[PDB]
Formats: sequence, C-alpha cells, structure tokens
Amino acid sequence: ARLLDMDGIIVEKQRRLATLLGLQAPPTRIGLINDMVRFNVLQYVVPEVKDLYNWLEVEFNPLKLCERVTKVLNWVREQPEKEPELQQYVPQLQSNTILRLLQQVAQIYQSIEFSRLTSLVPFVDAFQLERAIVDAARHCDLQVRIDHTSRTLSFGSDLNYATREDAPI
Amino acid sequence: IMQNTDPHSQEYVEHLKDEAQVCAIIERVQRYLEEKGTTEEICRVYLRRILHTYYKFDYKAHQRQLTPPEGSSKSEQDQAENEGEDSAVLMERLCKYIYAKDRTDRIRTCAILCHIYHHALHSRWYQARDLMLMSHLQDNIQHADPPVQILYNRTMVQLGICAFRQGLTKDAHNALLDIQSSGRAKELLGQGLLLRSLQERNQEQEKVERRRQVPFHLHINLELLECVYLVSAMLLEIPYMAAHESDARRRMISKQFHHQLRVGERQPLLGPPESMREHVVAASKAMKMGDWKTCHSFIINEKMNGKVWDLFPEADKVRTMLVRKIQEESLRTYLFTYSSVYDSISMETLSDMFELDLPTVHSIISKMIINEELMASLDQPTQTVVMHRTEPTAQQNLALQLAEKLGSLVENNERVFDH
Amino acid sequence: YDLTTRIAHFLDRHLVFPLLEFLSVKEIYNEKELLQGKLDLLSDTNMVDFAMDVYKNLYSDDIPHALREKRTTVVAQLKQLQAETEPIVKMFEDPETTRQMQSTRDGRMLFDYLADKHGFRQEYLDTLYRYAKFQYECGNYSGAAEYLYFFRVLVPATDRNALSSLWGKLASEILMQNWDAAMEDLTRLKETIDNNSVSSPLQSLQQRTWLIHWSLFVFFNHPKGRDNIIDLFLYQPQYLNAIQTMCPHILRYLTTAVITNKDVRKRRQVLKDLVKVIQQESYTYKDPITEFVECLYVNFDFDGAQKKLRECESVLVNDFFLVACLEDFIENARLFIFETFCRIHQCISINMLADKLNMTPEEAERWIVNLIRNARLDAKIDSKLGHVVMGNNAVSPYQQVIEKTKSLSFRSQMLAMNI
Repeated sequence: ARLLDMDGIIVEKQRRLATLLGLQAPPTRIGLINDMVRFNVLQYVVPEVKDLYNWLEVEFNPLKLCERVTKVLNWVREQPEKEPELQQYVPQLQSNTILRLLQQVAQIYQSIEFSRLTSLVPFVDAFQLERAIVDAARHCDLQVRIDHTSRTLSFGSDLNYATREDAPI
Repeated sequence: IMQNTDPHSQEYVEHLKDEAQVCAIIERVQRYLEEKGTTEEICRVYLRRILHTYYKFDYKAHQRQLTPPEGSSKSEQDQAENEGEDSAVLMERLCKYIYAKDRTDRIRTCAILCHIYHHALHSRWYQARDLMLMSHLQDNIQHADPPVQILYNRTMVQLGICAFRQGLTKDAHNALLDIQSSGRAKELLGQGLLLRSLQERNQEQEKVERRRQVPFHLHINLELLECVYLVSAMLLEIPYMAAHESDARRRMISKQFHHQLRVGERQPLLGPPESMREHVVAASKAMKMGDWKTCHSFIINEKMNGKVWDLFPEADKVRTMLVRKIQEESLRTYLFTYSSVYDSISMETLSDMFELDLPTVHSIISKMIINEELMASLDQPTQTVVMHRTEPTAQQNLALQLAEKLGSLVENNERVFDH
Repeated sequence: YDLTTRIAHFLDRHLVFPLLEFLSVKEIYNEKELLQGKLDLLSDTNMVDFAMDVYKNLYSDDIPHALREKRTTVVAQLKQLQAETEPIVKMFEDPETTRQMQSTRDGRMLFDYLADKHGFRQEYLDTLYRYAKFQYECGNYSGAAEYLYFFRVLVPATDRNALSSLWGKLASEILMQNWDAAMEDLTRLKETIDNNSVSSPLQSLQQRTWLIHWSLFVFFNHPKGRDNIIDLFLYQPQYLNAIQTMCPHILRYLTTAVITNKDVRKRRQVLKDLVKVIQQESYTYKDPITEFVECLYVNFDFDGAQKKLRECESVLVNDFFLVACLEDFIENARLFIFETFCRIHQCISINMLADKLNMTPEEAERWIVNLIRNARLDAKIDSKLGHVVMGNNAVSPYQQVIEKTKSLSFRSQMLAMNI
C-alpha cells in the first residue's frame, strides 16, 4: 500500500500503537529476544526448546540448518501442554528460518543446480518452497534465477550490484 | 398490499398466496378476449401479465431446459409449460403492434426496459446488449416521467450483473460504474431518509417515492452490487497498478476503484475481514502478492457470508471465470515486478504453478509480450523466454527522466499562454 | 446504431424477388452454400450460379428455378427442363406473350430512332415512357435496355422506376455476362441509393445488400470498390444492423482486398472495427474459415493457428464462386501469421515450419529469407540448424527523450528571449 501511495498517514499510527503497548518507538526483531534474554532466559527456558535457538540464532551452518531444526520443530509442534498459542506462531517462524537460510546462500554460492538445492533443505515439498523463494525474490530480499530453462539457480557474483541481493533495509 | 407488510418476516405467506391467486386472475384475464375479437387492444391484459412474468427467474427459464427436457413429461400440458416460458417474450413480438401503433415515449421507454431484463437472465446477454444499444433510451428517459427513471437505473443493474455472469470484467465495470459514482440507489429504490448524510430534503416530496415504490420481492442486495462492481475492476486494475509501480505510471486515474480500494487500504488496524468491503480489500492484497490462494478466500468465505455466491445458479460458472482470470492476472502482476530478476523462464513452471495449461499460457505470454510492450524474446516451441531486461537503478533514472521531461512540456503551455 | 431503433420494429421482413427458394437437399460444405442460397434471392435469380453449384456435385434441384426466368432468355430455361426429360406440355403462354412483344416493339423501335434522330425531347420522353414500360417485360432485349438508359435515365417517375430498372439491369447484365454494362450500373445504381428515398430499413438495407452484389464477382479492380463501399454506411461487415444478415465472403474478400493489394497496417483497423463488432459477434459463432483466419491470429497461437489456417485452404480451393483472387489469399494466409508469430520470437525451426505447411525446408528457407528481404521482420538464420532467430531486447530507452527534451527548450526559450 505504501510502496504504492505516498504514503502515510500510516506511520504515526504505528507510533501510537507503540505508545499504547507502552513503547515509544517501534519494536525490533530477534533483537527483541536479545532484549528479553539479557535476563536469566537461557536457563529457565524448558529444554524441549533450549536447544532449538542454539541452532537458529547460535549455530551455523546454512547447509545443515533446516536439517538441524527438524527435531525441535517436531517437539514443539505437539501443542497442548506447551500453549497452543505457540504452535500457530511456529509455521511462520519455520518459514522465517528458511528465509534466514535463503539469504545466506547467496554469499556462500554463486550458482547451484535445483536438484542439489532440493537435498540441502529438508522441507515438505519443492513445488511449494520454490514459489516461497520466488516470492521472497520478487519482494527483493535476494536475487536468484531459480526460474530458468534448465531449472537451476544462479545467485551471481555481482552482475549488477544492488540491495536486492542484500535484503535492502 | 406488497408495501404495507413488513418485511423479512411474516404475516407474509398467505399474502404471497393471494399473490399466487392474482397471478391466477391475470392469467385468466387473457385467454378470454373477444374484445372486439382478438388482437387490437387486449394488449394491456398482456401488459399486466408481463409485469407478472418479467422479474422471474433462471429456474423458470430453465425448467424448460435444465429440468431435463427428455426426463420431463411429453404430455400437450408440458408443451403449454415450455410455451408458457415463451408466452411473455411472445407478447413482445405480438403486442408491439397492438401498441405498435402508439408512439408514447413514457410507455415505450417503460416497456423496452422490462424486455431487456428478460433477455440477459432467461437467455442471451447478447440480445440484452443488442436491444438497449439499438433503442438509445438515454435521450428518451428525458421525455419520460420519474417512474421510468427508476426502471432505467434498475435495468442497468441487471446488465452489469449479467456482464459479470458472462464473465466480462470490462462491461461489468462500465455498467456498474454509473451507479457506484453515486449513492442514490438508496433513494432510487425509495428507501432514502431525509437525513442519511444531510442532502435528502424535503419531507412531503420523498413520500411520493414511498407511495410509488416498491414491492420487497423486486429488490437485490446492494452489497452484492457493490462487491460485483469492486471485483470486476480488481482484475483490471491490479495488473494496471503493478505495471504503474514498475514505472509505467502516467495512467493513474482517480474517482474509480483506485479510490474505493484506497479508502479501505488506509486502515492501520485490519486483521481478519468481517465486512464485505474488507473481504474485497483482503482478496486485493492477495492479488498484489500474486498468490491465487488469496482470491479464493473472499470468493468462498465472504460469498457464504455474505451470500453474494448463493444468489446465482451460475456461481458455479462464475467461480471458474473468476479463478482462471485471477490465475492469469496474478501471473501478470508477478511478472510486472519479477521480470527484472529473470534471465530466463521455464514456461512449463508457470503452467504448473498458477494451475493453467500450456496452450493458454502460450497465448497469454504471447499477447503479453506483444501488447504490454515487454523486452522479452519468446521461444514458443521450446517453451522458454529469454529476457534480460534491466535495470533496478532505472526506477530512479526513468523517474528523474520524467521529472525532467515534464519540465519542457508544461513550460510550452507557459510559453503559449504568455504569447 | 441510430437506424437500428427503427429496424427493431420491422423484425426482418425484406423484399426479395424469388421470395425464399433456392436448390433443395444439398450434400457438400454448408457455410459455402449459405451465401449462394442468400444471394439467389437478393440478386433476383442467379443464373450462371444455378449451374456453378451443380458442377462439383450434381443436382436436379437447380431445375425448379430453371423454369422461372424470362429476362435472361425465355427459351434457355425452356431447354434445361426438357434436358431433364420432363413433360411440360402447356408452354403456350410465353410463345403467346414474347411473340406479341415484337408486334409491340415495332412501334417503339420506330419511335425511338426518329426521336433521337430529331434530337426532340418530347418524342424521346413519350418513347422513354413506352420503352421503360417495355424493357422490364423481357430484358432480352439485352442491349436495348442499355440503349434505353444510355441517353436518359430520368423517366416520368424518376427514382422508383430508375432504382428497380438499374437494379433489374445490374441483375440481368451480370446474368448475360455483359460485365461492361454491369460496370455501367456500378456507377449509377450506387448513386441512386445514395440519393435515398424514404430511408425506411426495408428499402435501405436491401439497397445496402445491392452494394455487396456488384462487388461480388470480379471484373476489374473491385478492391477499389472495397475502399469505396467500406467508406459508405460506415465500417460495418454487413452494413445491415440487426444480426439476421449473414454474408461470409464479404469479409473474406475484404481480407483478400486488404492484404493482396495493400499493406496490412491497415488490417488491424479491420481487426478492431469489423472483426469484433455487434454484427460480427453473431458471425464469430458461425463461420469456420473466417474465424480461424483472425481469432487464432489475434490470440497469437501458432500451432493450432498455422495448422487450421492451412486447413482453410482446402476449403478455399473448393470455391467455384466468383472471386478471381483465390490463391493470393492462400499465399497471404501463411505469410501474415508467420510475421506476427516470429515478431517477438527467439528461435523457430525452418524444419518444424516445413513439416506443418507441407513444404520442403529449402522452400521454407528461401520463403523466410524473402520475408526478411521484404523487411517484415529483422531476423537472421542459424544456418547450421536451419533455425531462424529474432532476438531484439533493445535495452536502454533513456536516450530517446534526452536529445529532444533540451533541443526543444533551447529553441523554445528563443521565443520569450526575443522581445
């Protein structure tokens, strides 16, 4: 909507929401987590989950991440004693981990065959995930030539250097 | 009667039954006719009879055709039924001359508006489109008195409806546009308050509308009319603005669905939609993102809410018409952004992904690269595109090139004024 | 349209002379034989085109109308019946009448010479009255009708006579195969209807049909006639509003007249205003060939297109109808589509092309090389494969504005700089 019209009339309202919540500005991200984990939070955390962010935030390594996180996923996705609140927040956060992985590999690789790329990433389906990459790519979070005649992907060393690759802000 | 009884509920049904019975009476008053014999004035019995044939339904224009015609009885009676569906559109052909014969604009402009109704609903929308385009009743309603103004508005509704039912975004837009420029369909159907904004004075004069207009069984839902208009425009304008914000902008037009979307767009606070407006806004956002998925939300759920879906036996058809258009124009909105990113395309992917087939995706991408004037080269036997159309910095460069170019053009007006 | 509010009342009650009838039970392709059964009535008995049918596929159903003409030659009809071995005993009335015509003639023939001799108006006009009387009794008396209307076409009751007489002449002279005399009426009949009488539809639309008649056959440059008729009663594929009228070959022959003799720029004007209009919506449901010719084309199909286009050309060569440009259509039906297909293309095979249209790849190659010679595409052949390559992606459109946007302002500031 913003990218279309100019342009808000759509920011001070967010500031107002922040005030409501008690904040003065706009929250941030897993930044937030750093925030509320400066406290004794690495500890109390129940260890269903203690060793799931020890992948996401802590552990490297793109070509193992979606593998590594599959088990703490299956753990938490049993919902009824762990607050069903959580397990609707999980599928987006799974895609957010994929989104994290997708951004890295543009700097790890300069090209990759789509058949290799399938095996790197444990996921439900390729036909789903490619469209979610092309979505992210279309929304300028990475640059990829995932669609291509051979069905192979090219990240490219620079080509034309832009903040499309970098995720822009 | 059918005015002072009220409304959603019920004395109502024995009254509907008196209505049945007066149907009876008017039928009766028809076959008899020694008049002076047959033809030559009776026509007004016929008029009454067509006033009680005209606002009836797909189901009774297709009890002849889709209550199975080889599963139905073959008994003279069944032919009198199949002819009964003909017998009103018959009296058109007949009783034109029995009026045919009066030139009085106030009955001519009245009658033909009821005739154009029959066509689009019972049969071809072609014949409906033909009949008003021949007649040219835009001039003639000026000569006509204020009931027939209401008929003119009323007929325009059902044609923008059967535009959307035949599946044509364009004609449904232009048809339902003229109503949706205004908020007077209220007062035109005799429903308006004196104050419902500030405008609608005076007391003793709006009562004329209450006395003249209108039975409850002739109405239509305005949220239907609204949504049907806002959805027609949607498929036209979301590729259009996708194109625009890929810097094809100079074609940006106010006081249109652009505006009607804008007022709903600028809500800071929308989560799930719970209004028909918001379901249109909801499907609109899905169309921008270019996921088919988001179209289906409003097309299923809000049409059950809302019973936009549940008023047509042709919603079955109009589903398919909506769906494949969404899948094609969402592909197009996707392409308007993504085509900088491409080096090439497996066209086979697009067919699989947007749930389309190669013969059509050929014809689509073919039409697209011709008329949207893209810098794609298109291998149609190999099912490959090779594009390589740059640049992301172009979004700034073409923009300041425009900002520049706009300088000299207004400046020549400032010259030509001056001299 | 504006005449169509008036055509709406009449409901197809036109004034054909054989009344309805042509050849009965028929066996061959049908959208062909459509136009023959049409123009049988609309042309006042055709003649040659009785037998034009019977050549390819024998009938004895040409014989009923072969009883019923007298102005072509009485006795020519009196033989074709005898040839079919029919007893026809009582032919005692045409020998009675057309004998006594000669007794009548010896007056007018005498009076005629003596009047044009003297140069004396009165003796010529009383002759013209006696003689314009006479020539519609039998117009065989072939050259006599031409002689009659050589000096004076203004008879006692000018237009009504003149119309039916010049039409009787345009009819009979095409049947006599005296296409110089028919070309004389090509000047005069069309002028008479452009000097329209009442302008009632039954008159006007029949007269509009009679324009389609002289343009049908082909003597000289009837594509000039095309450019003249299309700018009369403007831009309609029938000229006849209300969708009853169906003439396939008016548009096929127009398509031939556009492409084979002129540029095709100039054919997308046609593709809008003759291939999409209200009359033509009806038509698009019907005719196979002319549908394939344009709908496939404009959709930018190539596979079904150039196949079903090539399939049309089997039905074309079955045409014994008067056309005389039948093969230049067959030519251009392959040319026109190819240019448009290859317009945005990457790489087409000469081999795939040659498999389709059933030519050898060499032919297809020199064909393509001649399409590029003619500069209807900018392309280049990958000779090794026998594939042909278009590949313009033409990036950097920035510079197009930059020269002129300052060269305008530089020389336009000179204005205000002067004084």
